[PDB]
Amino acid sequence: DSFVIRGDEVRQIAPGQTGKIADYNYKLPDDFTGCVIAWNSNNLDSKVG
Amino acid sequence: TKCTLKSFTVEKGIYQTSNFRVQPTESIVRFPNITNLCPFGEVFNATRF
Amino acid sequence: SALGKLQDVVNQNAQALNTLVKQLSSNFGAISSVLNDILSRLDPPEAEV
Amino acid sequence: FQPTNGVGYQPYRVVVLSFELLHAPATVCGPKKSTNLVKNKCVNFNFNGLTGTGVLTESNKKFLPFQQFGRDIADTTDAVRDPQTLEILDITPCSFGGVSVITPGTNTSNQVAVLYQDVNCTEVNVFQTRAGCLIGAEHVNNSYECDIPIGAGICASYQTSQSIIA
Amino acid sequence: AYTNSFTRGVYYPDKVFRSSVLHSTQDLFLPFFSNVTWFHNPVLPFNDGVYFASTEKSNIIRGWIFGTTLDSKTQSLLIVNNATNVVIKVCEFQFCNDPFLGVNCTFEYVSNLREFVFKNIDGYFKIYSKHTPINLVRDLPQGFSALEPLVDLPIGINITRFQTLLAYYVGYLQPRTFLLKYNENGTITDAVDCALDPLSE
Ligand SMILES: *[C@@H]1O[C@H](CO)[C@@H](O)[C@H](O)[C@H]1NC(C)=O
Ligand SMILES: *[C@@H]1O[C@H](CO)[C@@H](O)[C@H](O)[C@H]1NC(C)=O
Ligand SMILES: *[C@@H]1O[C@H](CO)[C@@H](O)[C@H](O)[C@H]1NC(C)=O
Ligand SMILES: *[C@@H]1O[C@H](CO)[C@@H](O)[C@H](O)[C@H]1NC(C)=O
Ligand SMILES: *[C@@H]1O[C@H](CO)[C@@H](O)[C@H](O)[C@H]1NC(C)=O
Ligand SMILES: *[C@@H]1O[C@H](CO)[C@@H](O)[C@H](O)[C@H]1NC(C)=O
Ligand SMILES: *[C@@H]1O[C@H](CO)[C@@H](O)[C@H](O)[C@H]1NC(C)=O
Repeated sequence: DSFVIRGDEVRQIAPGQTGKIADYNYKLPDDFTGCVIAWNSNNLDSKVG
Repeated sequence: TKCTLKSFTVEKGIYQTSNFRVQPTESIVRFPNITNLCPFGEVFNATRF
Repeated sequence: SALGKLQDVVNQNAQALNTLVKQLSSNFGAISSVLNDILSRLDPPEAEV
Repeated sequence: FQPTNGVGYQPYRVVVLSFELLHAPATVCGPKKSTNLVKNKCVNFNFNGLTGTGVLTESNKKFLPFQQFGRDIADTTDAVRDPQTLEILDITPCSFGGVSVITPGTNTSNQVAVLYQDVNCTEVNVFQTRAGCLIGAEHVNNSYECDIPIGAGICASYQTSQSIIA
Repeated sequence: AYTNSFTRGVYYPDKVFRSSVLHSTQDLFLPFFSNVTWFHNPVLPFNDGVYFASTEKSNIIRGWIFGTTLDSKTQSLLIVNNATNVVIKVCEFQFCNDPFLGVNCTFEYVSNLREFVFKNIDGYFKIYSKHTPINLVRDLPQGFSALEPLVDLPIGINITRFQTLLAYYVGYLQPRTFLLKYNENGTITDAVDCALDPLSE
């Protein structure tokens, strides 16, 4: 499952987490089995405007 | 009885298999009388600002 | 007191039950002896523990 | 401020509400309204600080003006004071009990009777015994040797066209 | 001066009803047959709660001050019964050296032998009280009586010292275990200090 968030919200991508992203955007199960990988993409997803 | 004893055949006798429990039909919430409203009137409705 | 033995038997059993019931008031290391409070107060990841 | 000003120059009143939470006892909460209460029915209830499940009934006790929650001998909630109405309500936990299945051996037949232990037959060829409510058992007057014990002097068995009798 | 606190200082530890029950509970109580200071407006410590008692024939004692410095440097509880009106305030009052009466506020409320128990636990200031008639001058009466709760201030101000505002008696609570006897009517009729003597143990 691929997507993009802001850094402060990276913590929310984990089982048993709450907040905007966890509650309304992407929710993992409490017994989630697997890996979460996150990396900065400022060079690619940011624009001067 | 067949499943609770883990067999397809049951000998003569009396066995306990489960528990009958009446479920709550609805919910009730009780709190004291609402008093002492915060004086937001004195703020939003002030004659001079 | 002549019938002590019989009475004694009764007494012992009662105490047992009482003790058992009193065990419902012990936290066993949890934060509260009341299951409902733990369910309503903590998030599932720690309420499960 | 002149009344003929455009909106950008007209006066606006502003109120900024800040909500501060310190390590000190909280003193500003929101309404947390309540509802009506019903008696003689199994309810899941939440009084002032306590929660539970049971039937609320008119009580016989005399609580003091400052007492809220009752307590039995074995540290169990027994009665409560309704926060709005100054009436004391006894909390009787909702009826429950084991469901025993009286059966002759499946080898002989597949007909069964059901004993709900320690309940009236209203809350479920019906027999009301001191052991509970028995269903599927034909109550006879003639006495016989006990075969399948039920309790309180009542025993059930499969007898003659054939049926279960207690 | 000093006096014996025979069996006084027992207060309902909660708002829970119990009938014909012997209950064991550990909390801050006045030890039986301990020393209580007897006075005829000195400032006293408030270590872990104070039991206060007064015998009155002309309503001399009027109120109390609680706080830490009581010199307009930090909030301080002021409780005064002006002859018809009970008033409780927690303003940073500037007190006199001897604040006697003529012979930043975060809360404000306005409404023979008298016993009170003041204690401060987890930011809550519990005030229990009890009144009774008496015919005695030179000492406390011997006997048993329980103190009901009257006020539970959510003040949150931590107290270290306090002073009276006008003979009275002051005792200091200790963390002991007690056995309380609740009769059929929910009231405490007797108590046993679980560390007083071998028989009580
Ligand atoms: C609470 O309010 C109801 C009406 O809203 C009233 O009937 C009742 O007497 C009030 N109770 C108290 C203790 O004031
Ligand atoms: C101000 O007064 C109006 C009545 O004209 C009322 O509707 C409103 O609720 C008041 N404001 C506040 C904050 O209570
Ligand atoms: C079942 O009943 C038959 C009679 O039809 C009998 O021969 C057999 O032994 C019985 N088996 C058991 C296990 O009781
Ligand atoms: C069952 O019914 C009898 C009388 O019909 C009544 O006295 C008894 O209280 C009932 N059982 C319960 C649990 O209320
Ligand atoms: C059993 O006898 C009683 C009287 O003692 C009678 O009322 C009842 O109907 C009888 N029942 C049967 C099944 O014979
Ligand atoms: C009270 O003080 C006296 C001396 O001031 C002392 O002898 C006595 O033991 C004290 N009382 C208690 C209960 O310790
Ligand atoms: C308990 O209260 C009842 C009435 O509320 C009263 O009749 C009874 O005398 C009281 N018990 C005692 C021991 O005084």
